[PDB]
Amino acid sequence: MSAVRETMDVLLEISRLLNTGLDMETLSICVRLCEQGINPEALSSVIKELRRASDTLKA
Amino acid sequence: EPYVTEAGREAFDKLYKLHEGGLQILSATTLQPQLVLLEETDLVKAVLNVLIGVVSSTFSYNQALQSFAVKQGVYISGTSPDNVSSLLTQ
Amino acid sequence: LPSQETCLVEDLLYILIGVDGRYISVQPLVGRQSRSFSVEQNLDSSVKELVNRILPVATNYSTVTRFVEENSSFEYGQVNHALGAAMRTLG
Amino acid sequence: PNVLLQNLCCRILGKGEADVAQQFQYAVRVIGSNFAPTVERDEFLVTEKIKKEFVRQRREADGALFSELHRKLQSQGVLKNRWSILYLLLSLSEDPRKQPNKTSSFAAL
Repeated sequence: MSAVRETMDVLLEISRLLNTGLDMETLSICVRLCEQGINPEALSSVIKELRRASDTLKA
Repeated sequence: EPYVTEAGREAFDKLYKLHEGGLQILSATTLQPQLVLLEETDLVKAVLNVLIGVVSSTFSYNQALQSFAVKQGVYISGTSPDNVSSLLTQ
Repeated sequence: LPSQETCLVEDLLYILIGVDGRYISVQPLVGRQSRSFSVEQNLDSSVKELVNRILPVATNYSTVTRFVEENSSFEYGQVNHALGAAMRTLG
Repeated sequence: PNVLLQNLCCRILGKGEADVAQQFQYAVRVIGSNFAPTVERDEFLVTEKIKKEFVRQRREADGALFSELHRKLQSQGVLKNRWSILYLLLSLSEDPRKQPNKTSSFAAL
């Protein structure tokens, strides 16, 4: 839990430099998903499809 | 409306509970840590006692170190976000 | 909780005197050579450690009152008959 | 996995806790089709793709920084799940030049 706090501060630096565009709460969900095991291709594919979908729904 | 800064304590509290939760999922323990009510005026009386060396309901005296032990969780800690959990130990 | 403190300060005041309290009961060991006070159990452990540290001063009190009431129980012209009657002046 | 995938569906849309049903069932179907990847593990190879990409978008400084951050990352705690994490950030990498057209006018079609 001490551990859990430190990792996220360094991780948030990469993601914001690299342009990813995930807030804190969501960035925690993916780390859970990857630890419980997921194909990497699926995870990127959903995130991209949900994002494209969300912007149209709103507008 | 107000943002958190203006919005008093409650808004900050709701935020702290939401933020901690976010971290709390990856860590697995018997039962997750939760808040157990004390008020801010009830904390200043449990600390009035620990200066003379008497236990309250946040302090458990340990004979093995001859020292006192506060709650380590997300136990209410005032309205501060687990800051009194380290400050009260000093 | 504050009402249970106002129970304590008065019960405490009575056992200095060697009079059996209301919620601090006295078990006589041999007729009160040393008084084993039984103070009421916790509900709040805060007031519990404060009354626990007060009843030993009354344990030290029971030893001199057992002895100075025993020099009257053994009346003789001796140096103890004046010694303990002067401690009654202190008590 | 269900409580986690779901919470992702609520947050991404920023709204809806059963109004995201369509998106959930959809995510579940997608995950339920079996992808196979091009390269599985090796820390060095994924790290390298991210370095080359850095140079390519003209964010050379940042690319320099990312290497410090990568080493740092191991020391705050060792990951077994890194390739997949580092990939996800890769696929979401963007260029600092240009916009992707309108996607707020695209809804009307």
